[PDB]
Amino acid sequence: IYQTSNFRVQPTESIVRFPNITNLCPFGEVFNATRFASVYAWNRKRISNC
Amino acid sequence: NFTISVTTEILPVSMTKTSVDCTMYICGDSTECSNLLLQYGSFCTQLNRA
Ligand SMILES: *[C@@H]1O[C@H](CO)[C@@H](O)[C@H](O)[C@H]1NC(C)=O
Ligand SMILES: *[C@@H]1O[C@H](CO)[C@@H](O)[C@H](O)[C@H]1NC(C)=O
Ligand SMILES: *[C@@H]1O[C@H](CO)[C@@H](O)[C@H](O)[C@H]1NC(C)=O
Repeated sequence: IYQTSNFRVQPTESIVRFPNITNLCPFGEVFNATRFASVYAWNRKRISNC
Repeated sequence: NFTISVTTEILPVSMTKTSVDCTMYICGDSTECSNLLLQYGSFCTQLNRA
Protein backbone atom coordinates (compact mmCIF):
# COMPACT_ATOMS: atom_id res chain seq x y z
CA ILE A 1 0.00 0.00 0.00
CA TYR A 2 1.34 3.42 -0.97
CA GLN A 3 -0.10 6.84 -0.12
CA THR A 4 0.64 8.62 -3.38
CA SER A 5 -0.88 12.10 -3.12
CA ASN A 6 -3.66 14.10 -1.48
CA PHE A 7 -7.31 14.37 -2.56
CA ARG A 8 -8.01 18.12 -2.44
CA VAL A 9 -11.33 18.46 -4.27
CA GLN A 10 -11.45 21.51 -6.53
CA PRO A 11 -14.09 24.24 -6.10
CA THR A 12 -17.03 24.36 -8.48
CA GLU A 13 -17.62 28.14 -8.64
CA SER A 14 -16.68 31.40 -6.92
CA ILE A 15 -18.58 33.54 -4.41
CA VAL A 16 -17.80 37.16 -3.55
CA ARG A 17 -19.67 39.38 -1.10
CA PHE A 18 -19.10 42.84 0.31
CA PRO A 19 -20.68 45.57 2.41
CA ASN A 20 -24.03 46.40 0.83
CA ILE A 21 -23.24 50.09 0.38
CA THR A 22 -22.73 52.43 -2.59
CA ASN A 23 -20.97 55.41 -0.97
CA LEU A 24 -17.76 56.76 -2.47
CA CYS A 25 -14.68 57.89 -0.55
CA PRO A 26 -13.60 61.55 -0.91
CA PHE A 27 -10.11 60.90 -2.26
CA GLY A 28 -9.77 62.74 -5.57
CA GLU A 29 -10.57 66.19 -4.20
CA VAL A 30 -7.95 65.71 -1.47
CA PHE A 31 -5.23 65.40 -4.11
CA ASN A 32 -6.83 68.10 -6.26
CA ALA A 33 -7.01 70.47 -3.29
CA THR A 34 -4.74 73.50 -3.37
CA ARG A 35 -5.68 74.07 0.27
CA PHE A 36 -3.53 71.66 2.25
CA ALA A 37 -2.57 71.06 5.87
CA SER A 38 0.83 71.42 7.54
CA VAL A 39 3.56 68.87 8.23
CA TYR A 40 4.53 69.50 11.86
CA ALA A 41 0.74 69.38 12.37
CA TRP A 42 -0.44 66.78 9.88
CA ASN A 43 -4.20 66.44 9.52
CA ARG A 44 -6.25 63.34 10.28
CA LYS A 45 -9.31 62.20 8.26
CA ARG A 46 -11.35 59.20 9.44
CA ILE A 47 -12.59 57.84 6.13
CA SER A 48 -14.97 54.94 6.68
CA ASN A 49 -17.97 53.08 5.26
CA CYS A 50 -17.56 53.87 1.58
CA ASN B 1 1.63 -20.33 54.94
CA PHE B 2 1.57 -18.73 51.50
CA THR B 3 -0.67 -16.56 49.35
CA ILE B 4 -1.52 -15.57 45.80
CA SER B 5 -1.76 -11.88 44.89
CA VAL B 6 -2.59 -11.36 41.22
CA THR B 7 -1.36 -7.97 40.07
CA THR B 8 -1.73 -5.77 37.01
CA GLU B 9 1.25 -4.93 34.82
CA ILE B 10 0.42 -2.43 32.09
CA LEU B 11 2.54 -2.15 28.96
CA PRO B 12 2.11 0.17 25.98
CA VAL B 13 1.96 -1.58 22.64
CA SER B 14 0.83 0.86 19.95
CA MET B 15 0.85 4.63 20.11
CA THR B 16 -1.79 6.17 17.86
CA LYS B 17 -0.41 5.63 14.35
CA THR B 18 -0.46 9.16 12.97
CA SER B 19 0.15 10.25 9.39
CA VAL B 20 0.72 13.85 8.30
CA ASP B 21 0.33 15.04 4.73
CA CYS B 22 3.57 16.63 3.57
CA THR B 23 2.08 19.55 1.65
CA MET B 24 -1.49 19.87 2.92
CA TYR B 25 -0.17 20.93 6.33
CA ILE B 26 2.52 23.26 5.03
CA CYS B 27 0.54 24.81 2.16
CA GLY B 28 -3.13 25.66 2.34
CA ASP B 29 -3.73 24.09 -1.10
CA SER B 30 -2.50 27.07 -3.11
CA THR B 31 -0.70 27.42 -6.44
CA GLU B 32 2.47 29.46 -5.83
CA CYS B 33 3.40 28.15 -2.39
CA SER B 34 3.15 24.56 -3.62
CA ASN B 35 5.75 25.33 -6.28
CA LEU B 36 7.86 27.14 -3.68
CA LEU B 37 7.68 24.08 -1.41
CA LEU B 38 8.68 21.72 -4.21
CA GLN B 39 11.54 24.16 -4.81
CA TYR B 40 12.82 22.84 -1.48
CA GLY B 41 14.28 19.37 -1.19
CA SER B 42 12.66 15.95 -1.09
CA PHE B 43 11.10 16.67 2.29
CA CYS B 44 7.57 15.76 1.20
CA THR B 45 8.83 12.25 0.59
CA GLN B 46 11.22 12.22 3.56
CA LEU B 47 8.78 13.16 6.33
CA ASN B 48 5.90 11.10 4.93
CA ARG B 49 8.18 8.08 4.51
CA ALA B 50 9.44 8.35 8.08
C1 LIG C 1 -28.28 44.07 -0.45
O1 LIG C 1 -27.95 44.14 -1.85
C2 LIG C 1 -28.91 43.47 -2.68
C3 LIG C 1 -28.37 43.53 -4.09
O2 LIG C 1 -27.87 44.82 -4.40
C4 LIG C 1 -30.28 44.12 -2.53
O3 LIG C 1 -31.23 43.39 -3.30
C5 LIG C 1 -30.70 44.15 -1.07
O4 LIG C 1 -31.91 44.89 -0.92
C6 LIG C 1 -29.61 44.78 -0.21
N1 LIG C 1 -29.98 44.73 1.20
C7 LIG C 1 -29.52 45.60 2.11
C8 LIG C 1 -30.00 45.40 3.51
O5 LIG C 1 -28.74 46.50 1.81
C1 LIG D 1 -7.50 64.97 -8.96
O1 LIG D 1 -6.99 63.80 -8.31
C2 LIG D 1 -7.27 62.58 -9.01
C3 LIG D 1 -6.75 61.46 -8.15
O2 LIG D 1 -5.37 61.63 -7.84
C4 LIG D 1 -6.63 62.62 -10.40
O3 LIG D 1 -6.99 61.44 -11.11
C5 LIG D 1 -7.10 63.85 -11.16
O4 LIG D 1 -6.41 63.95 -12.40
C6 LIG D 1 -6.86 65.11 -10.34
N1 LIG D 1 -7.37 66.28 -11.04
C7 LIG D 1 -6.59 67.29 -11.43
C8 LIG D 1 -7.28 68.42 -12.14
O5 LIG D 1 -5.38 67.30 -11.23
C1 LIG E 1 -3.13 -19.17 55.24
O1 LIG E 1 -3.62 -17.88 54.83
C2 LIG E 1 -4.92 -17.92 54.23
C3 LIG E 1 -5.25 -16.50 53.81
O2 LIG E 1 -6.46 -16.05 54.39
C4 LIG E 1 -5.94 -18.49 55.22
O3 LIG E 1 -7.21 -18.59 54.59
C5 LIG E 1 -5.48 -19.85 55.71
O4 LIG E 1 -6.37 -20.33 56.72
C6 LIG E 1 -4.07 -19.77 56.27
N1 LIG E 1 -3.61 -21.08 56.70
C7 LIG E 1 -3.46 -21.41 57.99
C8 LIG E 1 -2.97 -22.80 58.26
O5 LIG E 1 -3.71 -20.62 58.90
